[PDB]
Amino acid sequence: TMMSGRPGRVPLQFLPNEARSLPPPKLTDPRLVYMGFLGYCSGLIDNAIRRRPVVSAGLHRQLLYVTSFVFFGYYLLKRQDYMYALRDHDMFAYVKSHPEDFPEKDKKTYGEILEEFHPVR
Amino acid sequence: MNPIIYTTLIMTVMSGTMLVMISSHWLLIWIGFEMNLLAMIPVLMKNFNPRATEAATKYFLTQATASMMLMMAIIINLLYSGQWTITKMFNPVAMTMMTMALAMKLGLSPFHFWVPEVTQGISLQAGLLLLTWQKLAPLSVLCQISQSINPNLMLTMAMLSILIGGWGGLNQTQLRKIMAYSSIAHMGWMTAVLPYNTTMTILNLLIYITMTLAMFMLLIHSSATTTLSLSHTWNKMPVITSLMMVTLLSMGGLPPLSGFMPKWMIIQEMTKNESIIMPTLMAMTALLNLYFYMRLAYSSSLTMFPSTNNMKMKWQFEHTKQMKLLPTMIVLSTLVLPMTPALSSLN
Amino acid sequence: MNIMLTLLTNVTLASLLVLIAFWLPQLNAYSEKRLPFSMKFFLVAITFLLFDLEIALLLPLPWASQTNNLKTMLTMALFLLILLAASLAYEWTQKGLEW
Amino acid sequence: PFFDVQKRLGLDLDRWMTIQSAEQPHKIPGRCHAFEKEWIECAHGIGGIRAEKECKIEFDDFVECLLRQKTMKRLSAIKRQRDKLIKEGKYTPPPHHLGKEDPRP
Amino acid sequence: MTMYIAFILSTIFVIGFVGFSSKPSPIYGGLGLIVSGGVGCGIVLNFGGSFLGLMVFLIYLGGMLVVFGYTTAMATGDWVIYDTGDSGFFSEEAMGIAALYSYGTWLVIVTGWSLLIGVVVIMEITRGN
Amino acid sequence: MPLVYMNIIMAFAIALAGLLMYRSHLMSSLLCLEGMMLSLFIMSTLIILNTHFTLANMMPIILLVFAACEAALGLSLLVMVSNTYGTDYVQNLNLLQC
Amino acid sequence: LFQAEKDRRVLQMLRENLEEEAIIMKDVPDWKVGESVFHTTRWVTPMMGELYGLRTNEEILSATYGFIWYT
Amino acid sequence: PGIVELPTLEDLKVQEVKVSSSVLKAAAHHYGAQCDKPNKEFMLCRWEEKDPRRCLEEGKLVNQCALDFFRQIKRHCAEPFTEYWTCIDYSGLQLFRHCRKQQAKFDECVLDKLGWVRPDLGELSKVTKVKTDRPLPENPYHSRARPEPNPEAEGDLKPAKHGSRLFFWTM
Amino acid sequence: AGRIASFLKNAWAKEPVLVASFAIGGLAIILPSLSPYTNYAIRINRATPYNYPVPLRDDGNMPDVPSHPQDPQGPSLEWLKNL
Ligand SMILES: CCCCCCCCCCCCCCCCCC(=O)OC[C@H](COP(=O)([O-])OCC(O)COP(=O)([O-])OC[C@@H](COC(=O)CCCCCCCCCCCCCCCCC)OC(=O)CCCCCCCCCCCCCCCCC)OC(=O)CCCCCCCCCCCCCCCCC
Ligand SMILES: CCCCCCCCCCCCCCCCC[C@@H](O)O[C@H](CO[C@H](O)CCCCCCCCCCCCCCC)COP(=O)(O)OCC[N+](C)(C)C
Ligand SMILES: CCCCCCCCCCCCCCCCC[C@@H](O)O[C@H](CO[C@H](O)CCCCCCCCCCCCCCC)COP(=O)(O)OCC[N+](C)(C)C
Ligand SMILES: CCCCCCCC/C=C\CCCCCCCC(=O)O[C@H](COC(=O)CCCCCCC/C=C/CCCCCCCC)COP(=O)(O)OCCN
Repeated sequence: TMMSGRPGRVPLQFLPNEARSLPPPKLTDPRLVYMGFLGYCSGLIDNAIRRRPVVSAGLHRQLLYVTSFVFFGYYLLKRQDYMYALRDHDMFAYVKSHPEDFPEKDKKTYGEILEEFHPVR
Repeated sequence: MNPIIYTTLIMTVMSGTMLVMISSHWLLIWIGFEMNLLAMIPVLMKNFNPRATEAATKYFLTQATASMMLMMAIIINLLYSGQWTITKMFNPVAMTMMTMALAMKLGLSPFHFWVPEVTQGISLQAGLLLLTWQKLAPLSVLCQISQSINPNLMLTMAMLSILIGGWGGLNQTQLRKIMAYSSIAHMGWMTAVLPYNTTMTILNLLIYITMTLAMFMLLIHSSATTTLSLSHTWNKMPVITSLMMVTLLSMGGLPPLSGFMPKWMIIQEMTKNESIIMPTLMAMTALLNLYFYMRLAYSSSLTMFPSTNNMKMKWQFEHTKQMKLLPTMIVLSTLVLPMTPALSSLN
Repeated sequence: MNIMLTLLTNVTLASLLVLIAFWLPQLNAYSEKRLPFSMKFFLVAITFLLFDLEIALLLPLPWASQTNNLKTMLTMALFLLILLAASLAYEWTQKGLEW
Repeated sequence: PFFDVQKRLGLDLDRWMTIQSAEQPHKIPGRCHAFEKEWIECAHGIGGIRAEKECKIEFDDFVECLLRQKTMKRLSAIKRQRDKLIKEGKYTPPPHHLGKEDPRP
Repeated sequence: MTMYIAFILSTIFVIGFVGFSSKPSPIYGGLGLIVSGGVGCGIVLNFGGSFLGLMVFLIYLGGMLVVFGYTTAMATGDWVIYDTGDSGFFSEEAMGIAALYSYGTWLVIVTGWSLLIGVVVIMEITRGN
Repeated sequence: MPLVYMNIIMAFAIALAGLLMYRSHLMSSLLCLEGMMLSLFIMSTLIILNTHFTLANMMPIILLVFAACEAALGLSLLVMVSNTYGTDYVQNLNLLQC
Repeated sequence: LFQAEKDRRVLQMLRENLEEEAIIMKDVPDWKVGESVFHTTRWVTPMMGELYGLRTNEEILSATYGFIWYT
Repeated sequence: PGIVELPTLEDLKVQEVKVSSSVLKAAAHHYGAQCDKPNKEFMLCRWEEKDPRRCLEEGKLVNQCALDFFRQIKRHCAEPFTEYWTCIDYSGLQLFRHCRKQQAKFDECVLDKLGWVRPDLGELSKVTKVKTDRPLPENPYHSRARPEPNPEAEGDLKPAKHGSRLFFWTM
Repeated sequence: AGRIASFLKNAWAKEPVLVASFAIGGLAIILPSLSPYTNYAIRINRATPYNYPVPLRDDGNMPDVPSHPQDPQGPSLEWLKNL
């Protein structure tokens, strides 16, 4: 595909202004929950490496890890959804503007299509 | 050296890389490469000894030759078209010269010979920096001119790098040479998708950087540079060995680990372009990297090697310094496969 | 042309006179009977090379004074000289100018 | 890869030195200023693939100005034919080309 | 037409390069490189690059090859592609070189930083210990 | 592209080949690198002067400065190697091996 | 005045070259007299070798290196 | 591709100004003061047409005007001008500074005879305007037709249909 | 204030060269931004004609453009003469 050269694109914007027209991801999104799980695993591994009680060494540190992971994951999900929306928009626009390359296939019914039958013996 | 001088040199290396990444003039890219080379040598030679000096002079010779070739390619491109902007190369000969220079900078085969020796000579921190940060600038330059590369040469050197890394990692007992051959193989994987998709190249670069950071930080934590020295790690800090085994399994491309993401996506993208044989050979060859990763895991964590009496004192002491982000790097290099569709962010 | 001829004349005269000096007393018959590698001199040579490079940077100054952007060129020239002085000061304070 | 910091901030760190037709000091023109200007105006906003396929005339003229391969080839052919004719003996140069002409200011 | 003086200088340049590329007795290789640098300076001067040729002949020859020799001593077709008009009442090469302080602010900054870093790097490497 | 450019490119190729030979004497390697940068300087200067591109008269100076700095760095490395082994022989740098 | 004289001199040299070229290349089969090497019809400043290509060596060398060698 | 058109040798015949550089330098200030209109017409045509073959008549006109100027000089102020350009020819740099006396003699002679005032500093370097009947060229560069730009698609963004649609992922 | 005065008096002794160097360098850095003649230098650089002044095509809408060099319209150089 390559959208780097796409027209009217700002050089260092994480989320353009046109991205705000899309529904934001919910706070109960499964991907956000997985990011929180990743942060919790990072906290547990941090506790284990420092030779501390893994489950209950630092509650504030684990909370900070989970919150940071959730925050970054939310913004990443927003950007990903925007990029896929752009891909679909460009696809549909190109299909609209080039009718000769995407003709309507003449619909055909199976009762009048001859398919070879291969017996299993 | 003085910590102020070390910080200034690290900032100069990073600023040279950023100058390469942000400039649109070929002369400025060359200047960024020169600045990075100039500031890199003391970092490699930080712990003064004959081995570090030999590694530094080998690295200097290789990088100076590559920079001279790159300058020659720029001058030929200017000769055949009065252009300084980094765009389409405009000349077949200029493109060939530039590709070889960037391969020499990256260490792609057949220009791989310097990587294992330079990595063995330098310490583990210099090895981490050399194998992680020193790949950004040449890969970015290759990405900017990916539409000009001849696919035959790029694919040939990529497959050669994969084969060379797989074969050369089998023969090593030193951990740094193993990491160097792994880096060569991963570079070969990265450059086999530039003709088709640069997003896959960047995704592979990010995944490999995370995995390599995790592995080098684990090796620094348990100060071992040989297989037998790492075989003593279970008797003091078994958690480090278990995490290292999981990271090694991830680096071998075994699903559902994070390391399966780049190979999967690259194979899928290459198949979209009616290329079938090369991904099959590439996976077959990556089996060798997985094999020597498994040998390291066997020697490290899955079995218990004999220990020594003097480990009883080491049992009584704790690490004075704890490396931040080690936990984050392990998790990111282990458990990010379900987040695969996030690559559309043009990472 | 003129410069080539002048250099050729200088070289020819020097060669002729040196050779006659070395061969006039060669016609009459007579009897006809380490490691140290001081590091300081190398540092002096390297410092000379670096300062010569910065001087080469400073050389286009006589023509840079007619640019209509006097403030910018003054700032840049002062910046170059300040970094030259900074290099000298750094090598001074790091015991790089001692014997 | 490429982070367009200059275009984001409008800095112009190195764009002034990229092309011949971009504000030389004292308005000194490049030798091939017109050809490169025409080629750039042809290919602006069109994209690399279309610029290569459609603006080939302008780029060919620009390369001809830059390296002058065709002009030198033509001059060499003319001089070779003149040499052949003067060796054979049916052509004599005019006084204009023999140094016997009358110069003008 | 002096039998292609530029061609003769180019052949002398290439011959000198073959001379010191054989790498005999590095002092003799340095002498060959000195001859090659002088021939290249002559080429640039005859082309019209007075200041750039003088920069070659001064900086390269008198500093870098001199330091090389010092360190060694410690140890054991043309005339056709030319222009037609004139330049005005100045030399375009000098104007373009002097534009470094009015146009090349970025270049001056990066080059000065690189030179200072090179000084620091030389000091750190030569400390030893 | 006339014959002078071909001669300079041939000089660059000869210098590169001489660098890649390594009979001995790393000082000769540095000499070959400096010959390469000198050839680059000459050929870039000819290109820039021929086309009357005024603003690239800077670039040869920058190239010369940076390459001479690299030369100083290489000389320092060679001096350290020689102080380590007593000679600048190439074959003495065999401690690290593939 | 210098600009006008320069234009007239260049045009005269081009015309003389065209005349001698037409005389010389009369018997070449595929040759065309006064054919441009550019696709565009815009006026292009001639090279040094376009004006003095058929002239004698002394004034070729003059027009090429006189200013450089004048000291 | 095409034939280069050149004017005949007859079109390039004109009565040349056969005076040397010293005479021209001595008379330059009054020459610019008096012969400004044809010179500016010629130079405006020269930077507008970008073609020497389109500016021959103006060159003949400026030659004629310079000839008339020098004929007036010969008719009225021959000998002061002769001494002045004798100065200017003697010097290797042809400096005005060396015999300001002869310059004053020539200036007062021309002021008395033809009523000419020498231009002051900064006057001959001014940018002037030219009233000309020559039509403005429409395509001096002989440019072709520019290729049409890309369609520039625009609209309101909609969510991606069935999400990423990457393998088994439902989002 | 006393410490700075003592430092300056101690540096003026046994190190006069460095004191003079720093004084001259600081003065060279500072004074140009305060002198009023730097604008005069810029204006002088503006008034040096290296190029031919190309005339403009008159359309009856340029009262500020002189028709002849002797016309009062256009920039003047009397200030340069008075300098
Ligand atoms: C499929 C996805 C779904 C599942 C995800 C799978 C992964 C999940 C977890 C990921 C990682 C996060 C946690 C790991 C931290 C490591 C700490 C550790 O070692 O454990 C010690 C610790 C107990 O020990 P301790 O008393 O604290 O102190 C002992 C010292 O820690 C140290 O004791 P020691 O040093 O004396 O003992 C040494 C020992 C200790 O060394 C270790 O055990 C190291 C830990 C393994 C490495 C982890 C790698 C990172 C993640 C990779 C996951 C791979 C999955 C992919 C599938 C392939 C499988 C390999 O090492 C050895 O014995 C050497 C031989 C090793 C044997 C072979 C190695 C195989 C390792 C592969 C493990 C992969 C799965 C991990 C599952 C969790 C394991 C804890 O375990 C825990 O208690 C933490 C476990 C999780 C806590 C859950 C609490 C939440 C429940 C309450 C809320 C309910 C939730 C639901 C909400 C709704 C209800 C209302
Ligand atoms: C191991 C997995 C990857 C981890 C990556 C490191 C995590 C920490 C990084 C913290 C966030 C860094 C983002 C920087 C903030 C602003 C970024 C913005 O300004 O830049 C944009 C760029 O945004 C970034 O590229 C997005 C980075 C997001 C990385 C996540 C993708 C990882 C792949 C899927 C694995 C799931 C990982 C989830 C857990 C972290 C615009 O780029 P643009 O100037 O226009 O063009 C340059 C790029 N081109 C050339 C390729 C087109
Ligand atoms: C924005 C973010 C700032 C913080 C991050 C800084 C990153 C590293 C520092 C390097 C960046 C510095 C920015 C300088 C960019 C150069 C362009 C800008 O400065 O404008 C110039 C103006 O020049 C300024 O005067 C430069 C002043 C800055 C240099 C002085 C100090 C530099 C120090 C920077 C770091 C170097 C090492 C550290 C030293 C302590 C152009 O002048 P102008 O005349 O309009 O246009 C010329 C074109 N003409 C001829 C057609 C008209
Ligand atoms: C802000 C302006 C910056 C630009 C101007 C500078 C241009 C050139 C000057 C810089 C050159 C490099 C300076 C290097 C500094 C080296 C410092 C040093 O180490 O010197 C000390 C000795 O000197 C010192 O004490 C250090 C510096 C002392 C202070 C110098 C002057 C400080 C400021 C004075 C002027 C203030 C402003 C002037 C106002 C005057 C009123 C008009 C050691 O000397 P030794 O060789 O070891 O000999 C000692 C054995 N007998």
